[PDB]
Amino acid sequence: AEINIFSVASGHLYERMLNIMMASVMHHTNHTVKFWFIEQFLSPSFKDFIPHMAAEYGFKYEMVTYKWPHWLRQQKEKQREIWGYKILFLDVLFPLSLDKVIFVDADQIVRTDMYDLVEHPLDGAPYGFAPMCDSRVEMEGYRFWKTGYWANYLKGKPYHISALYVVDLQRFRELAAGDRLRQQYHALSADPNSLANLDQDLPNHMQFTIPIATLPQEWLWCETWCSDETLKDARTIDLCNNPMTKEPKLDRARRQVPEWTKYDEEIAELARRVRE
Ligand SMILES: O=c1ccn([C@@H]2O[C@H](COP(=O)(O)OP(=O)(O)O[C@H]3O[C@H](CO)[C@@H](O)[C@H](O)[C@H]3O)[C@@H](O)[C@H]2O)c(=O)[nH]1
Ligand SMILES: *[C@@H]1O[C@H](CO)[C@@H](O)[C@H](O)[C@H]1NC(C)=O
Ligand SMILES: [Ca+2]
Repeated sequence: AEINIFSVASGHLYERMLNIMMASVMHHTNHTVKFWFIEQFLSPSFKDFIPHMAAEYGFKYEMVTYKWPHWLRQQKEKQREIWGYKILFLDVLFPLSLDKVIFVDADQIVRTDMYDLVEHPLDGAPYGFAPMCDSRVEMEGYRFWKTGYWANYLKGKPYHISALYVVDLQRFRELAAGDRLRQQYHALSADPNSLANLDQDLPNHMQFTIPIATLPQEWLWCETWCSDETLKDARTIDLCNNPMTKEPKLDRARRQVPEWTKYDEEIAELARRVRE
């Protein structure tokens, strides 16, 4: 397909949002789309419904089942294992014939033609991530990356959010990025205090040697970090956790994104159509 997106979802709530993410992508593009799923975390009901979504929204899809290598340090916490699947196996999850894939979070709402990210220049980087917003000034106390360890490590480089990222698989394979990320993760994870945010900390840690193309800030907006004024420019939205309010996930979705209920109700209408 012209646009290839992968995502990971574990739980009924994240599968419900994953269907919404997919409908939002297809409402904003006429280019061909293929969705790739990390199979082992999904429910039987989701896997049964995905051909119905595919036929209604007009996309292709594929399930990838990749076993965690025995040598590689395992993660006992399911959340951390799922983070490992986002970042450690980018060279082995997809076929050698696929040249590019984008990770889009299951809780995202897309408001752009995702082919614009496929066409974005990476200047030789094997992947691109958006930076964490600095625009919501009242949240500065929670930007852990602006002081301590990260401020000294980064030397003014951005601390990137891992909700969305484009992977040029040809370049990623040319650089042996997959083998190098697995080895650094294995060494660093011997310390259980390292890589607190595994999927996010690992590429940010490796960005002096596995380059990151810093994407336009508009590629990823999250209310927690980003101003209300920049929402209108946002290409995609992440429903990231707000450590100050601790607002529930579905409340954030309905309150922030006016079209969320429309996609949710449309997918539920498709489900009642297939059921009868
Ligand atoms: O498929 C999923 C994803 C998350 N959770 C749980 O939901 C809670 C909160 O996680 P989540 O909704 O993923 O937090 P976000 O704030 O959305 O996550 C942000 O920060 C994470 C790194 O900390 C990145 O992986 C995400 O892409 C980014 O959106 C945790 O208990 C997770 O285990 C699930 O049950 N299933
Ligand atoms: C898809 O094609 C139709 C053709 O009339 C056009 O109106 C619509 O804007 C196109 N959408 C995108 C995202 O290109
Ligand atoms: Ca998220």
